[PDB]
Amino acid sequence: EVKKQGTSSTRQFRQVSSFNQIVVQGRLNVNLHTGYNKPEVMLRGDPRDLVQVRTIVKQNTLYVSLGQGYPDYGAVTVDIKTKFLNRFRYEGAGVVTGNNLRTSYLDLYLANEGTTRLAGNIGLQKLEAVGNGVTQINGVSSRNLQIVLKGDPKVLISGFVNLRQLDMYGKGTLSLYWIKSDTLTIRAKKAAKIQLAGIVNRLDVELWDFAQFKGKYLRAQRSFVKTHDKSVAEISAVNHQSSLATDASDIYYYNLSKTRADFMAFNGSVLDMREWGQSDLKDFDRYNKQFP
Amino acid sequence: YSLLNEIAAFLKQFRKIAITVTSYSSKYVSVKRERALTLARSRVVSEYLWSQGVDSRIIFTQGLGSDKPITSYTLGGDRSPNARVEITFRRAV
Amino acid sequence: KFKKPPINNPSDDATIKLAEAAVSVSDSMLEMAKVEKVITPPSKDNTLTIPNAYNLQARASVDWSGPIEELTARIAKAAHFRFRVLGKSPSVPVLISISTKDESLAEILRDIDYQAGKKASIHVYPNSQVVELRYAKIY
Amino acid sequence: IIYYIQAVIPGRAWLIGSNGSTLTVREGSKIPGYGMVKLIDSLQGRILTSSGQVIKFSQ
Amino acid sequence: CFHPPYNNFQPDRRAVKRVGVDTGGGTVGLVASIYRDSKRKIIRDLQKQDIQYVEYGDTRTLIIPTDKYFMFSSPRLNEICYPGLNNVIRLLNFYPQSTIYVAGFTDNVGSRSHKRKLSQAQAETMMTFLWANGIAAKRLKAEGYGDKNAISDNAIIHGSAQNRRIEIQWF
Repeated sequence: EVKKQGTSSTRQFRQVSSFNQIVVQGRLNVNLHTGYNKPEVMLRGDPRDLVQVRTIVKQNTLYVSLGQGYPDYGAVTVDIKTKFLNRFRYEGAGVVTGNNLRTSYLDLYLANEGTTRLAGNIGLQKLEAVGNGVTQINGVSSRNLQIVLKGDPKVLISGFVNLRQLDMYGKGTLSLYWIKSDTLTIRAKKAAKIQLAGIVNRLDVELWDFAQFKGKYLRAQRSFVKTHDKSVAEISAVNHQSSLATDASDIYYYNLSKTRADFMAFNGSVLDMREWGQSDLKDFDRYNKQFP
Repeated sequence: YSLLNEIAAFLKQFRKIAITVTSYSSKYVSVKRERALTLARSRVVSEYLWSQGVDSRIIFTQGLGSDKPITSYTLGGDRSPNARVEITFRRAV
Repeated sequence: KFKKPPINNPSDDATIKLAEAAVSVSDSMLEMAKVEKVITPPSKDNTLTIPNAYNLQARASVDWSGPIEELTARIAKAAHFRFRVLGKSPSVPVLISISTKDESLAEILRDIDYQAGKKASIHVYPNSQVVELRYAKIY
Repeated sequence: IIYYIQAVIPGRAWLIGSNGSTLTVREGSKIPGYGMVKLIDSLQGRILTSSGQVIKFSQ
Repeated sequence: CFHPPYNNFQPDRRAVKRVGVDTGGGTVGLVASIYRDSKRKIIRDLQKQDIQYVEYGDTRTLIIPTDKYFMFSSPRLNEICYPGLNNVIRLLNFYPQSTIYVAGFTDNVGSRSHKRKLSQAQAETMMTFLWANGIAAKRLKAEGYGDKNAISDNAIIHGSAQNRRIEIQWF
């Protein structure tokens, strides 16, 4: 148990064996690179604490965390170069930057303010953010993805995602840029912000309280929407729309579907919310004229 | 619907050509929501009035939102006096 | 107890005979309209001549069985537009019959323009807020 | 060939063609058969091209 | 009490009102409640309205007339005939594991696309009304046929009236 006083940040080069999973703990910064050379790791830190910075390998893994306890360390920079990555775990108020990563499947686990950037083409099936962290991912091409959140993440994902289910009980904000799915089931419990856009064959939305679903620019052929007290949903149904508002909730549509069916229970309301000045606006038919 | 039946029974006593139904509300979230709400309210009211047997030729429906208030006291919601529906016509001959 | 669901009010044989005539009239019109559409495919729509704008989205339900000019003037006055007439009105009046329920004024004007046919035309200028009725250059 | 818009966002758009090939279009980019894109509308489904025609939604 | 427009999509407390009003007997009120909550009483009530019930083997079928349970030439649901719809929900509450098929049928008057669209719209409206009362979306499917497979003759008035219907089948 030693501190870092009296020592400044110095450059160190070290050699590491083969690893396929990285677990990093501590208030530090990680830079990732990808090449066809040997793997290596560079540990920029204080020479009193270069021994305390632990680079250990146990069964095709890499554990970069605190060694001999944590009396004090302020700044650690970990640059990494390898070939294959399959799991990434990050904890303890840090920064992660990586780009141009090619993979088949790997799992992110961010916890406790991991300010993270990925600027590659990562096909990931699972991802987890614990709480109070931002995440900006540019480029995801996966055939399956399941996201569940429990804390306060601020996460945005770009690419192509075949999402299947979504549950939120925390204070999360999530935005995906392009999706191409077949059946989505969205459940929002306490205070959620969801922003999707793409093509969905069948959509089911459940909002309980203080939840906002902005499913505008997400064109759904079949939509089932249920809103309970003080929740807002903005949908873009195309072929068949079925909506229910229970009590002091608001449902808005933005497209005139071929079949519309809306229900109101106590104080909820479903509104048209179109432009009225668009030059190609469409009127109701014999088959769409429902009077609220 | 009993009040709407009373209004329809009053309206059957005259001869007329055109009726106008206009809706006004108060400020809740924005202007688009209140204009859509007033248009939907006027549509439903005129739908029930046309379902009942008033002998008119044209019924016009509009919802103006909160553009034209009749009272400067704007503290209430739907309990405000300037949240209303208006039915105007002219007796013919 | 044995019952079958549709049990309505008793019917009249005059109404039965009128319905039997009307079904044959209806599918004769269906066959003739199908043949006419196959022979002559239309290529233009009156959306270009009659576009929509703000305060043309107020709605109306109308049952009118008279001339075109008074109804068009009432629609223009409800839409807060100026009304213009071009051409000479014919001695034999142009008669229309509209029976709709809860559709927009632009759709009302488009149905009136389609029912007018070769005798009169409807144009809408939204930048000057003018509804124009023009008569055909015939007689 | 002819293109129809599939999904739209402020900033870029997703297009599908007659042959079933996807495309991602920016504000400033070049696409075949239409020319240069000068405007992308988000409130209405309109993509204006340099040739003088608008890519809209399917019917 | 009871709200006539669908009771705000809440499960009605029908028994406690009867056993609270029949006290000034508790056993008499319990006997009346267990009589009026039975399946046969619901079937005979649906017989008092114009809804037909057919049971054959392990498949059950309800026949509902669109001429009384829908407004004219519209996919709008007639709100005056709400006891029949509430009894339909009460009867369907007894089978919480089966799957539901709803189908729409019209007569021969009109165009083919018009008949198909009207049947599809009525089937979607009835499926949405079933879904909004508690039934999950994965147990429902709606289909609208035209004058494809009728049950009576379309060249006669009463037989043509019998052909416009909504069919609800479950296992």
